Formats: sequence, C-alpha cells, structure tokens
Amino acid sequence: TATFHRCAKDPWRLPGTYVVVLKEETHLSQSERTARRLQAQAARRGYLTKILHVFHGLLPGFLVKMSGDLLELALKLPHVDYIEEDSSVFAQ
Amino acid sequence: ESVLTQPPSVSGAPGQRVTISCTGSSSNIGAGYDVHWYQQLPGTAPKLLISGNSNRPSGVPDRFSGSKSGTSASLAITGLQAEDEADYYCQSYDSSLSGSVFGGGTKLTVLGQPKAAPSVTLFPPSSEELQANKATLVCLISDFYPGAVTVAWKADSSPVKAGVETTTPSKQSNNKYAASSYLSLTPEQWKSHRSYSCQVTHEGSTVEKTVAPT
Amino acid sequence: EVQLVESGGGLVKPGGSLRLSCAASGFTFSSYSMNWVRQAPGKGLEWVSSISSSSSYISYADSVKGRFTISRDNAKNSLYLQMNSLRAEDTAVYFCARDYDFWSAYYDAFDVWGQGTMVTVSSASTKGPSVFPLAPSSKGGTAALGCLVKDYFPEPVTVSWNSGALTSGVHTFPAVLQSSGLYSLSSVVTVPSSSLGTQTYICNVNHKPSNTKVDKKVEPK
Amino acid sequence: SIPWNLERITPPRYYLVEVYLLDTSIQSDHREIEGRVMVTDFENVPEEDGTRFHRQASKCDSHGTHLAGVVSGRDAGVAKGASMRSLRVLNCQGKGTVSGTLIGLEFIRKSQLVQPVGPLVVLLPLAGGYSRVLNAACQRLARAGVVLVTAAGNFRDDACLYSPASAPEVITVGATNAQDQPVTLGTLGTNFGRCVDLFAPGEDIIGASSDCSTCFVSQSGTSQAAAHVAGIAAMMLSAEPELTLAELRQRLIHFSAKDVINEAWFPEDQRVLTPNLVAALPPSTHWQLFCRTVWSAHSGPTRMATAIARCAPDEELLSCSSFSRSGKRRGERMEAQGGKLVCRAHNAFGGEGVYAIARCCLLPQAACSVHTAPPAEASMGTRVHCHQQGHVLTGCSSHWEVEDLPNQCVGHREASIHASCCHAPGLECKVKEHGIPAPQGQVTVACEEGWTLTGCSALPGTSHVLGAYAVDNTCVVRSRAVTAVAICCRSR
Ligand code: NA
Repeated sequence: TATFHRCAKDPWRLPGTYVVVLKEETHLSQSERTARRLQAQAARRGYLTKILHVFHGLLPGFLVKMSGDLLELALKLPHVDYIEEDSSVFAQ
Repeated sequence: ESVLTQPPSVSGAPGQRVTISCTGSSSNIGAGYDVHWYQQLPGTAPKLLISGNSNRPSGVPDRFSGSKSGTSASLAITGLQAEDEADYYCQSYDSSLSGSVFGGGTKLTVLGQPKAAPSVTLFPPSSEELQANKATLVCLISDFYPGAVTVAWKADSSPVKAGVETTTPSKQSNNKYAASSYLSLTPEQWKSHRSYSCQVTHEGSTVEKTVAPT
Repeated sequence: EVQLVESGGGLVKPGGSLRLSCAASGFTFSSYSMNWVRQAPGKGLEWVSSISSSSSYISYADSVKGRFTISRDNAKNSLYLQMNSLRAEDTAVYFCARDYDFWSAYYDAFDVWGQGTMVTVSSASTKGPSVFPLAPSSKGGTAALGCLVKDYFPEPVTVSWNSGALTSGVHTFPAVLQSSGLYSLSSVVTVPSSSLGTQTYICNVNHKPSNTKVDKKVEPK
Repeated sequence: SIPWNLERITPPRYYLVEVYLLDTSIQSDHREIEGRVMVTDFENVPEEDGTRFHRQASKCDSHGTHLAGVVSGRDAGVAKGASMRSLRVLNCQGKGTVSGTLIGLEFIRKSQLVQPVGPLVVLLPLAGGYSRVLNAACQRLARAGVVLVTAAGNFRDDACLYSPASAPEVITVGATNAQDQPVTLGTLGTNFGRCVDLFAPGEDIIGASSDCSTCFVSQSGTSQAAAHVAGIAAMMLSAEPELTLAELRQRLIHFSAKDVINEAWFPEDQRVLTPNLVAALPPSTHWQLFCRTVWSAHSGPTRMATAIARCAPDEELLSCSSFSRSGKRRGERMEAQGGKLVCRAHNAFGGEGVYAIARCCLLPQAACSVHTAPPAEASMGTRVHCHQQGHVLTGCSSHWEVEDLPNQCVGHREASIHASCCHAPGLECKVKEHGIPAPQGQVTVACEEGWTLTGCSALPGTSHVLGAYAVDNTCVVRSRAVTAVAICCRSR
C-alpha cells in the first residue's frame, strides 16, 4: 500500500506541499487525471487545493499544495506509490 | 531582561561538580535550535566552550559537558578548578528575533581558600592638594578573603557620613581581594579636627587606621 | 592563525556617530557570516547584528534597529558597523565574531571572537588627571608610598614606577567612579624604608584618552 | 602561481560534453566564464525571508558564480573553457526546495532528449534531508546515462542522512584541505561515511567573484569539492565521450590518491565505511579490471535482520563478505534478486547488526553465477567449485544456521558454502594467503601490482573473526592464529 514520507529533520520540513508519486509505467494522462481526481474529492470536503505541476519523463506524479488533513484521502487514490512532503535544500 | 534565563551565580570548591542551567522558550531552544556555551575569563574576550549542546572544541577539558532537553539546557563542570572562575553564557538562535541571543550570564566562583584579614593603609591629604584647596583621605584595603568588607570613617570619634566613595571589592592577581575608599574634605574641615580614621570591618573583625593634620 | 581585530572605538557625545571595523585574517572570510556582540562594563553579552557571507541575511537587535547599519567587504576581509544617533546606553565593548554560513540550514556557534574595541557615549569631554604624591610616613622595615590620580575621564589610566624599572611591591588599585562622573585611582608601592632618601621614586601616569602623561616624584615629608 | 587545489588534482605523469549547474543565479558576464556558460530560463526557488533580506546589499550570484568558475573558469577552473548551462534552484539566501529541484532535474531530462545525444554532467552543490523522491529522480537520470555529482554536505555527519548525497548512483564528494585532511567548517565540516564516494579540495578555493567581472574570491565547503569532481568528469568525458557512468566512477576511484587522509578525524565507527580517497585527474586520456567495495547499511539488532549490498547495473558482483564489530554474525550469501546478484549478510541471534560488503567490478562480456553446497559434517568441511570449463572462481561466501561452530571454496562443515564463478575472455584469477599466529587485531594480504582483488575471506575454523573486507587491493580480516585469503584476478 501507499506510504507517506517526510524529512527527518523537523525544521527543514515544508508541510502543505506534497509530491504524489505514482506507480511506475503510469502514463501522463493517468497522472493528469489522478491530480484532478484529488482536487475534486478535496473540494467536496470543503478544501481548496492547487496542482502546481504534473511530472512526466523522470517520475510519474504531481506536485500539490493542500492541507495535510487530506493525506489519508490522497493515499487512497488509484496508482499512488507514495507521497512525500516537500522540504528544504541548502547551498553547501 | 534576557530571552534565555541563567542563574546569576554559582559556586563550588576545587574538585566539586557544579551545573549552570539555561532556560528558553518555544521560539528558541524549544524550536530545535542548539545551545552554545561561552566562557569569559575576567578581562578577556568570550571563547567557545561547548557547541551544539554537547560538543567540546579542541582544547576544552572533558570536565566540561553540556546537554539540552525541551526548552532548557545545562552546562556541567566536574573536578572544578581555580582557573574555571569566570562568567558563562549560553546562546541560541531565536526565530522571532532573527538573531542568536545570549543568556544573562552566570558568575562562577571557586570557593574554599583560607580566610585572610585585610591590610589597610591610610594616607592624609598631600600638602600639594591642600594648596589646590582640596583634601582627600585615601584608604587602601588589600589581600583579604572573602571579598566583602564594610568601611566606616570617623572624624575624631564621630561618624562621617558625607564625602565618602568606596569601590566594590575586586580580585587581585594573587587571588585575594582589594578595595579602596576616598573621603573628600575641605582643607578647613581637615585642619579643624584632631584626627580622622578609616575603619574596615571584615568577617566581624575591625581594622582601624588614623591620621592627624599634625 | 585565525584572527579578528576590531577597531574604531572611541569617546563620542550623545547623538553622534562612529564607524567600527573588524579585519579578518587566517581564514576563508567569504564563507563565514559575521556578528557584532557588545558588553556594557560589568554586564552581560548582547547580540547587536549579524550579516551572512553574501550579505543576503542581515538582522539587528531591537535596541539598535534604525540606528546601526552592518556591512562587509569580502575583497577587503572586513566587517563594518556604522553607528548613528548614539546614546549613553550604547556604551560598551564591541566584539566581532564569526560563524560559518550554513545558509540557515544550521545556526552554528560563534567559534572565533576578536578582542573588542571600547565605545563610550557621554555628554562629558575627556579630562586628564590631577596627580598628587602620597608621601611615605615618618618612620626599619618597609614603607608605603604612592600617588593619587584624581578626576579623569574616561578610563583607563596606566601607572608605572621609575619608568617600569620598579615593579615589585607595586599595587595599582581599581578606580572609583565619582558622583561627578569622573574617575580617581591610587597606585602604591611598598619599599624598604632604608632606601627612602637615597632612592628616588617617580610614578608615571599615562592617560591616553586625553593625551596626558604626568611624572611625579614622591618624597618623604 | 597555480592554486594549490588545481595542482592537487593534477597527477605526476600528466588530453562535446555539457555540464549542468543547479544552484543560485550566476554572473554570466564574468571574465572566467563569459560566453562559455549559458543561463537557461529555468528557475524555481522559494521567496527569501524578507525580515532578513536587503536586496540592495545582497549578492545573489555569489555562490553559483564561484562554482561555475571552479568547474570551467579560464584561469582558475578545472576544465578550463568547458561548456555549462545553469538552472536556478536556490534563492539569494541559498535556499531551495526538493520540489523545485525535481522540476529542475525533469528539465534536464527534457533537454537531453531534444538535444544532440552527448555526455552530460549535472552538478548538484546542495543538500537537504534524506528524500526518497529526490534520490529516485537522481537514480532515474543516472540510468539515462547522466553523470550526477553532488556535495556530501557540510554538517560533519553521516552523508547517508542527506540527499542527494545518499543516492547511490550519484557521485558524492566530501571536502579536504591543503594538508589532505577533512575540512572543518565552523564547528562542523565535511560529511563522511559509506555514501561518500571520494573527497576533493574544498577549503580556500580561489574562484570567480560576482563582485566584478575580473574579481576573484576564495570559498570553502563540499560544494567546491563537488565542483572539482564535476570538472574532472567533464575532462574525462571530453576525451572519451563513450565512457559510461559506471566506468567513470571506477576510474575516479582507481586514480585517486589513497590513504592521504588521517581517519582519526572521523568518528570511530565511520572509519571503515569512509573511502580514504582524494580525487585526481587520470594521468591518461586512456586495459584493466576495475573493482570497488560497496558497504551496505547496518542490519539492525533483530535476530533475523539482514543487510544487503548491491552493485551498479553495469557491474558484476564478484564476491561478498560481512562484518560485525561484536563478532556475532551468521555469515553472508550471494542471492539473486531481479536477475541481479546481491550480497546478503545475516545477523546472529545475539548480535547488534551486520554489514554486507560487496565487491563490484567492470567485467565486459562476463557471465557470472553462484554455486552452493549445503553443510556436510565432514573432516574436509563443506566444499564447492566451479565445474564448468572457462569458469573462474572470483569469490567465496559462507553462511550458517547454528550459533556455535584450484577454483574451490572450503567452508565450515556446519555452514553452507557459496562460490562466485565467472566466464569472461582472458579472465585469470589466483589465490594468495597470509596467516599470523598472534592476531594483533587484523590479518591482511594484498594482490601484486597488476592484479585486482576480487575476493576477500578468512579461513574457517576460527572463533575470533569479526569479518573481512577489501580495501582497494588489500584483503583485511578482522579478529577480536588467523589466515586472510585473497582472490586476485586480471584480464590478459
Ligand atoms: Na553516493
């Protein structure tokens, strides 16, 4: 089943934005539809969400700005391999 | 008035273990920022003592250790040594202030050295200062421990209230204390009494010196 | 070795301005953030301002906000603090200190400090000391003699005896601060009473803030 | 007149490709890089923290400009004049996001397709916390033939807790100073551990300053070190456009200065895991057998816990050993997974955890395989050998179930024995041994010049063996009389 991941270093966490990674071999039109599905489900529950990007070419999936309340909902979407909470990177 | 709170002072005898606490809040220590500790020897710049809650720089003895828990941190010193006498400051970033702020500082005192009674020497006004129409009596107090004295001045046998200014006791390079006291008089006052006295009380014993205009 | 040397300190009147500098050497200055920390005499450390290696993080303590401006010049390995609208409460030793720039990923300790430069803000102008002899008493073991250094500002004064040739038995006491806001101290030396009257004793008082040197010979009454 | 760091990567006997930089904005007008680096129109960065940001004082270009200069600057660069394309994924305050970095990596993948297929290097001079998605994006790019180089991190910590540092297929670079010691940065410094592939100059590195178009400045950090290795990769691929990532990684490892670093700087339990390598240019535009050692993560205290060490896809696993500091282990075995051979170490029921240690080699046109025999209860122990003709024994493994105990493997009677056999043109291997009566702490034996260590092992029957592993071409057996057994090969 689909797992959730977040940065172990708590202050580097950026909650509220998530990369939803879909199972490999998922096609662009499927990622596109899954993103719109999540939006419609969240909207029915009173949540505004934003699709920021739909990935294709490297990984299949999408970038979504939404409340963490919706994670359980998102983890049940079709094709979902896992979901990762955004986090910071820094110049070295 | 500091964002991080430390006890004003701590003390121990050589060989003992003492601790110094540092308490902050959810905007600094409780927000996941590390506490760093600095030692400042009298009349020097601060130097790094503990970094990242618990790490010792090269050159810092393992007698020193640190820890952090929740919104507070603690510095511990085992096998206390004389050279540990110093001020200690904790530090942490505070996200509401956007700066790495300091605790108020803890003064560490190393105890246990033998009692020593003060040497007192007292100087009358110089004739040159009298020509300049001033008079200053100079009471010098040295080599005493512990470092608390009270000074009283007598005109003949009566208490002199006004014109007195006394320093706070301060450590000499030999690790005992020194202080001084100045009595300002008009030349006329100086000449109109039979004598003046500096009385220094230390641990319930009084040492007295007297000078006369004669 | 790794080193920081701040300069530019001085005496100034309320409302005035000073520019402190801090020169770095012995390390890769352009990868370190820099900081000013100050300490009023007898008081605790107070963070003043911080600037990151590329100057993209800059911040100020509330107490100096709008009056002080920090900046740095990596090509010159230098850190600056422009202080305007100075107040009495800004009187303090100012230290610079470095911390490696982790770009907010981590806030490291200030691991190297300079020795500090002194800044006094006072409505009072500098005043050199009056020096008076404290003559040895009329009495054979040791005798005490010294000199009284009156009414100067600001600190410090230094005292030596016979131009540094006499160091044993010398005790120069910490100054008292007078209600008037001026300082006085005493320096005493303990000497063989048998030497009185053949050996000459001269106390050498130096007060650099006012550019005053005074030499006073101290003789028996 | 030559910067110490440029001299340092240059060997005694000292010769098309695009380098992508994901970092801060850069000053492309600078004399060091002008006309050779192109600013792509990619940028995805978070807002600066406005309470500390003063735009007029800020030098937004400082970090990226210096790094472009270290890679390809005409006077102070490693691959002078090399071609670069920059993407902005860090803001003026040196901060970016995993998500922005992903979108930047996708952009590079996009360019690689519509552009003339050629070697490309991607330099990632940044780090965040371990990220599954970021590591996965990097792996996917690496399998498309991209060479990714990244900073190990500046936190004096285990690089496996950071990304992309912890991505196995990414070349992860720690930083050393002019004395070849690990760089300290404030009270911290270069990261270390098994996820670091090698170190490179990273202190006091002279390079382009965005102050002005001819200005230079010195900087320190694992970013600078990674930039050195990106320059080295670029010069290697410029001379051999066909070089693969696997081949390039093995060459970087092979031609680095060995053992110049004092490992005392690292915490004790990281010293065996951290490669003692400082990068250098191969003295050569350009046959031999390359192998590297790959440590797995610790297994964990569980009684049934196992560790796994894997090789890169283009590599063959020629042998497999294991190590436990407590000494309580049940050996190791070579298994098939996804049609690939992996190295699996098994933990003892009283142990705190084991490492699996793989030996990974580039053996063109090789057909390797594992052959196993179960426990025997014989005086000659349990034995297996490579029956097929032309199949050579490259390594032996042994795992057991109980707790208390040419071209042939011999193990304990109670243990299963595993043999790695390979068929490859002109492959020849031989065995070397060395025993010591009083094991002072470790027994070692090394392969002669010209041979490559493929297998490292201890003779069975001993109670005080902690494990065995290859360090370059030396076989190291760790005891708490013991014999170290090396298998050495070459291709004639
Ligand atoms: Na790696």
